[PDB]
Amino acid sequence: AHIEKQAGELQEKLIAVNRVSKTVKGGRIFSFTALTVVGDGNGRVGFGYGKAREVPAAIQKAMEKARRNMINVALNNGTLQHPVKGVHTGSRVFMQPASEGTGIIAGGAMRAVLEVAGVHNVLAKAYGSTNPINVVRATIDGLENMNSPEMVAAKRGKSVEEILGK
Amino acid sequence: AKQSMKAREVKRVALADKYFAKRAELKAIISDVNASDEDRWNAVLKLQTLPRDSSPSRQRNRCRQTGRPHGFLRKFGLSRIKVREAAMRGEIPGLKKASW
Amino acid sequence: PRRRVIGQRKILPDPKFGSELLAKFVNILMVDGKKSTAESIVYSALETLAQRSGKSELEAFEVALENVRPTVEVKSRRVGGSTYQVPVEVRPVRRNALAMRWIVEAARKRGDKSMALRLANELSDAAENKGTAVKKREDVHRMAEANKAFAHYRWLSLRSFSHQAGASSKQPALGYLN
Amino acid sequence: GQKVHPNGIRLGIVKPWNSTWFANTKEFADNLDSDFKVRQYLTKELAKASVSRIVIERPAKSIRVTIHTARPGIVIGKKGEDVEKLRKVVADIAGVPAQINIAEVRKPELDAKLVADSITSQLERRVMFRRAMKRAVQNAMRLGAKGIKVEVSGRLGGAEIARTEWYREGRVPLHTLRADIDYNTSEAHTTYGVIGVKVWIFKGEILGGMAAVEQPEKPAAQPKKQQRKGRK
RNA sequence: UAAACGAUGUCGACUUGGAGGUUGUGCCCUUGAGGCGUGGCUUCCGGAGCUAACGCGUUAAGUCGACCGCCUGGGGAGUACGGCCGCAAGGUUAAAACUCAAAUGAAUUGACGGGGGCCCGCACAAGCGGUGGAGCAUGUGGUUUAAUUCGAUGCAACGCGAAGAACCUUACCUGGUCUUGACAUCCACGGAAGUUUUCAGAGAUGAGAAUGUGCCUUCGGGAACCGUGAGACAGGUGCUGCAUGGCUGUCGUCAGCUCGUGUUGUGAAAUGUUGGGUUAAGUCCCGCAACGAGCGCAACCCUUAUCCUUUGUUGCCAGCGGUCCGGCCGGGAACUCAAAGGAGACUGCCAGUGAUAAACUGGAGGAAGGUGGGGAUGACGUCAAGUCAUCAUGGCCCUUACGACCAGGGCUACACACGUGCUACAAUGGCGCAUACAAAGAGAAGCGACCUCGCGAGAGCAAGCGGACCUCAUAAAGUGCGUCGUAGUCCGGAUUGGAGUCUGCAACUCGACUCCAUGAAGUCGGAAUCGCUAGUAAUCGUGGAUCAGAAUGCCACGGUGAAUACGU
Repeated sequence: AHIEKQAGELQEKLIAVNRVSKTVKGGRIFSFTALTVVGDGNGRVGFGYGKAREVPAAIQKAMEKARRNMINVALNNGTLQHPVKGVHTGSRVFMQPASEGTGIIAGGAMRAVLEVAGVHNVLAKAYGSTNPINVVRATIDGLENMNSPEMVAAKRGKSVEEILGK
Repeated sequence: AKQSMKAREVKRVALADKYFAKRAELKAIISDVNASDEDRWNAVLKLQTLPRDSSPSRQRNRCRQTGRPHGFLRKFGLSRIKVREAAMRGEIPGLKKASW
Repeated sequence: PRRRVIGQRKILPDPKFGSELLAKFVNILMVDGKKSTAESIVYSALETLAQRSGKSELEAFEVALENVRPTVEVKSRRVGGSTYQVPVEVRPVRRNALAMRWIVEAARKRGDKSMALRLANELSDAAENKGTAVKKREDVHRMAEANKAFAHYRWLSLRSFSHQAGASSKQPALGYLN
Repeated sequence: GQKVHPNGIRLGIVKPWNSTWFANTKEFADNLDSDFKVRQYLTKELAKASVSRIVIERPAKSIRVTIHTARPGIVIGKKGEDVEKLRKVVADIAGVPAQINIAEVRKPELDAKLVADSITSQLERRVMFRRAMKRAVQNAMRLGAKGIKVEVSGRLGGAEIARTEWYREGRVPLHTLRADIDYNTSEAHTTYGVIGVKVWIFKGEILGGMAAVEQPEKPAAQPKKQQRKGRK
């Protein structure tokens, strides 16, 4: 029954909660749906939507789905090495290189999602849909446009990426 | 429901004993068929004026453990609602559900 | 509806007979629930027919029970377009029971001095094709024999069937395509 | 919210009850009120310990109480004075010479009403009731029973409006009519008003209760197979 | 003008194809709008890549190019306003104060189609009978008074909470009468309570007589019943059912619902839990992301049916005795017979049907075949569904009272309508005479043989009883014969005069039963409308729950005991 990935650190970021209705066909039951984010400290594509009778059983379901069919991904230093504009499904987010002298600057549940992602110093404005369910894809799409450091000279910088497989 | 009829019934059993005991068949002895050529006259037809509340004909009981507006059941000392309630919890003995 | 087909049950015999045509005649002659009178009502009727002619006791009974007796019935069905009918062939068991029912309603209002005279005269009257349910048998069979030219919602059913595998003819159907 | 009649219409048809006595005629009413009274007043006196089932019984010339507990000898006291006092009041209420024995039920350390005590505390103190019913069912299924149903109602969590919620697990049939299965209805108040739990617990479908008797009583234990019967 | 469009500006370069429509042309057996070679517009299908979704995908909505057009929330507005063109209405780009927290692209599931199609409950049908019409029983409203108390309003109210209603009951209304109070504990005073007995007043309540002064003890003093009084406190059909707990009705025997968990989508959420075939069934063959398990359902269960089996009375009697030929009793065990172990029958077999198949129907022996007959038996749960009035209960009000003692009046009035059921309108029945067999159960303040009384019901006394012992009980319809013709009769027997009875001082309105004479409504009832598959339906009596007193009902029993189930 599946392989799972782990981090040596705890994430229990509950982002949303909902309830399921059929309203006449068996009427309406007490069930909830839930969305929970499991990072790594440097990032994961870990996002899980699950559902059950009660809120606790529901979140723990959703926390399980945030670590199966998912793998961890990694980025050196608290910044991102590319000024790129991550888009995922109308929720569009921005990054530009920065200092360590600034840490996070963000609010709500977003400051908690960016800390595990490693893209919190580079944190620039979000636009399009910025309600909780889709705003939180920073650590997914913003780590699939990824750049990360491996060179010793800027003029060997494109040469060094070519010889990584040649 | 409602305590005043339950209050009436509780007073009544000591008042049955006091008024009615000495005046049970006395109606019959002094007036009706037992008064065969004896009694039937005014000088004895004043003797029964105390019992009226004490009479078995006002001894309606209702639910012996709470009170209830009609629908009493004499074999349990209980009622419709209160029987079902006691049966849910298995407090009543010998109790089948009908199947034959 | 109905999850399954369900047939008739066993019916018990009566203390004066072992023949079925007699036991089924006393049964739908039963009213107030009391068959033990109806036993006599059947046998007292049959003796009066038998005095009218002595060849049999069954003379007028057997052809009345053919002649007032249907063969086909018509239901009315429509869920769109225009109004239609669907004829069905029915079981002997119900053909017979309409006929016996109609004989015992007609005879009990016939108003003669014995239930024995009333039934022998009402079977004598329908046997010769001039009693009271000859009209009812003739009208009901005419309507079922006639509405065989129609089918449930014909106008959309004629395209609907040939698209979903079916015939190009004109046929009656049980509340579906044709 | 139809709430099918959860146990009353299910008894005496190989399903034991919390009374076993014989009465008939017009005095059945005088024996039942007396049996309610002794049920109410006796368990209040042995309330020092928790208690799992109650059985009061009236055979020829005696009154016999069976009681079931999570540990034995505990309602019986020390010395023997404590239990002679339990027999004093059983005679006083029923009006017959008294007996009591101590016995335990199948799966003793678990019972219907001790789950509802556990769920009630959080609600009484107006804090931590959103995982409490679920943790109650988890503990309950770790201590025994083949299935449990819990339904909680109240002005729950101290709310200014009412809520129904429930929690069901394992195998708890509802048309069942064989083996005793243990039921409690709590009722209690706190500052905001009334709370309540309906606790059905299910031990076994042939485990626990009586079984159907496997013989007639007519051939057995009879040292002389006649009185006369014409054979002498 | 416009939905005036590769819906996608103009035109072009580049990016896995295959095929449709249909066409230049090379090649083919020209082998059917075809294939291959190489172009064509034009369309299906889907990969790299793209979208919020539909969808796009070599004709892009991909990768892009140059260069131009246009948008900055909605409504109000494609209008106003300005420039211009137009016989002439008009057209054209294109706005705000004001109003307002939205408006708007897409999609899930419920419901829903009157778009297409599929399924089920005695829900119809196939019938049969019943309410609705008469009259009565009983509840509802209308309407009425001091008041004729509510709760409930198709299916989800009306023989139901609130099953036995003179007062009591009991909410309602009026009259007396008191406030620790009918009831518990705690203090104070008078009477013991209990019983017998005269009387006043309405009865509450009190006075007097006669019997008794018990109970515990500091004989201080109190409990018990009753009166008196004070607090704490008892009590509250006290309000609020969007403040609640407990509890239950509905869909429906729908044939599905849910618990844990994975997966597909960004997700809401689905999937399973949906299809076909089959079923009481998540039962069973086939099968897709559903897997594992529970619920409904199946089961254990009590009961019946023959039949085995044991007991042998308060049960039975083939032969036998006492003998009027009755198990009453000497006696007998073949036998039912009662309550219980159960046996037997499993859709298991065979055949048809059915997609192979679950399973349905037929077939047969047998007491009995459709998961043998009967009953148990009903999911999660919306419905602000209904009870604060069994009962629990806060917020929160009275506590000389939204408590409590006592009498009388009323729901059950009567105008009618309405729910339900009862028994008639016939003759399958009624009558007259003669004639037959039950099952089950209720009786410890009770009923009850005999008794004397009684038109009958019943009456008071009492052996007796514990109900297979004794009694309700003559069980009736049915059966035998004769009789009756749609005439309110040969059906029905309401009203009313008048007598006799029950629980109780006390039966007048509000109560129940017996019986004598006369005698009406009612000809199978319209709109409406339901229950039922076989011990049912119909119909007749019986007992019981209830139960102070009494039934037309209900509940269960036994007599006599039906049509049919094609079809949706």
